[PDB]
Amino acid sequence: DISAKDLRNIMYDHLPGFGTAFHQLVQVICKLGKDSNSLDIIHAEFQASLAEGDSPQCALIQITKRVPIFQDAAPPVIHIRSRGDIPRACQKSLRPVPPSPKIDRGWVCVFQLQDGKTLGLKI
Amino acid sequence: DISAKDLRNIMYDHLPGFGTAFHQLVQVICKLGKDSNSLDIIHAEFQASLAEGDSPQCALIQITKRVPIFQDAAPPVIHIRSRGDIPRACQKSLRPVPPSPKIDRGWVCVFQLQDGKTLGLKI
Amino acid sequence: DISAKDLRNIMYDHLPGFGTAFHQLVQVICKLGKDSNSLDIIHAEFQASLAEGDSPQCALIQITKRVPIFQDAAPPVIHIRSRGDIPRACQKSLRPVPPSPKIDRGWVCVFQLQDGKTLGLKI
Amino acid sequence: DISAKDLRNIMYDHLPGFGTAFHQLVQVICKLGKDSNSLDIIHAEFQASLAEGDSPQCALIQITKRVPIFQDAAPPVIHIRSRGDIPRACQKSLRPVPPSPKIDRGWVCVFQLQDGKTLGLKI
RNA sequence: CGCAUGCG
RNA sequence: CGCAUGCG
Ligand SMILES: [Cl-]
Ligand SMILES: [Cl-]
Ligand SMILES: [Cl-]
Ligand SMILES: [Cl-]
Ligand SMILES: [Mg+2]
Ligand code: NA
Ligand code: NA
Ligand code: NA
Ligand code: NA
Ligand code: NA
Ligand code: NA
Ligand code: NA
Ligand code: NA
Repeated sequence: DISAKDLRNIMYDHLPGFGTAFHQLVQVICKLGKDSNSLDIIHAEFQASLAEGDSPQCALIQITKRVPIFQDAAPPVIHIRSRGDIPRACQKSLRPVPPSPKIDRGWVCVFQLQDGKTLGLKI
Repeated sequence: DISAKDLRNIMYDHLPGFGTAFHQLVQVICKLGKDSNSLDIIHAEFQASLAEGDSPQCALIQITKRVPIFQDAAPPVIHIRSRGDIPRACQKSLRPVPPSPKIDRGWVCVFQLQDGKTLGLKI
Repeated sequence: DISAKDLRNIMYDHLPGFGTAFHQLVQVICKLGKDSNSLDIIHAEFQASLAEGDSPQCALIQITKRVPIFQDAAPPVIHIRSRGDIPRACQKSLRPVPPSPKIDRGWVCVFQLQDGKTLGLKI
Repeated sequence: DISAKDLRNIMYDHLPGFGTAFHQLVQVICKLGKDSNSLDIIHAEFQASLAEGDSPQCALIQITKRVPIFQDAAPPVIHIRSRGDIPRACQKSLRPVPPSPKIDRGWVCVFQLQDGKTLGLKI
């Protein structure tokens, strides 16, 4: 068994840079994983992908496609006070949110400002 | 149900320029699509990607990543007489081939000259 | 011996466009070069890079990599009133600041608004 | 102590992709290193850089600026049959050689084709 | 500004 | 085509 915090840190230590869309995806993956008791399945898939020589980024995409909790799942809403609260290497990946975004199509999360404005983070 | 020619024309209508590396990708997509009877699935993915705000170029890339026939597929080899047979706008995207290229990693096709020399087309 | 104004004019005469990130880099280079009495050394590096085939943009970058005053240097903070004060052609190169930015890693300057919000200019 | 083969492989293992300008720089560094008996210092410098959190690419550039054999050193000439013999991710880094290329200014090597054409590899 | 790698 | 990272 692995905790959410421990798994996030393992995943973060494989990712280039900081505050990228993949860093946000790690947080999303680990929260949904925790809530669905999928953390060990997720961890196993991550390790196996690395073992096969896949990039960490590739491994995270594959998790959203292969682990059941993410299949046909909507991105979580993340409430923020301002655009400045969005991770610092994600700003160019924001788009208006479509009617039915799916995590397995690259919609990581939906940021929601205090006036209710939303911005979708897309890989 | 959609013709390969018709789907090609739809795709081309969305693309900037003429004879670009993405026009070459359209042709590869339509050939492999026709052969696998996947043209309707391909047309659906193209439209779904455009609908969620993807550029036409990105929508084509999404097809290679999401439609089963392109999964792990090696690029076709296209035999040519000279480098002049390659559309001029594709020339900036030409590069030597790797050991085991995959369409879903950006390798559209491999051009091969009479003397066996090759030039890969990478988006 | 060369003045900061003369060097800036030489550099500008090489650059395309108006109000680009590279124009701001010139201003940063000439200021820190004036302060450190490095203008002749900067000038020599600029000319030496051009002579070996670097673009003017690349030659300005080579100065930040090669001239001692720019080594690990933190970028200057420029106080502004609105994001509209930042030249239009620079807008594409703006992003949030990292923990400890350095000129020789591409951080030209940091624009700061009255309320303390910041925008880093990254080449 | 370390051998030239063991050092190359250590360095290669840290580099992204294959056949890049940095892969060629590894071969150059270990060749001139071996010939000048600088392998242990080169290894020491590479490890310290990585320990500081520098990228392997950064570490290799620092070697060319810090290790005496590379200071003001001419790039080696590599005799090849045709452009196809150049490493597969170096083609876009080739340019005409200036009068006096230096490794510490990023001139990794000069390829000499059988037809007489010279092409310098520039980082 | 450009190259390389990763990802879509 | 775009984004991210690294390098010049
Ligand atoms: Cl906003
Ligand atoms: Cl449709
Ligand atoms: Cl403003
Ligand atoms: Cl290693
Ligand atoms: Mg983050
Ligand atoms: Na990181
Ligand atoms: Na067109
Ligand atoms: Na091959
Ligand atoms: Na590698
Ligand atoms: Na280059
Ligand atoms: Na990278
Ligand atoms: Na790329
Ligand atoms: Na970059």
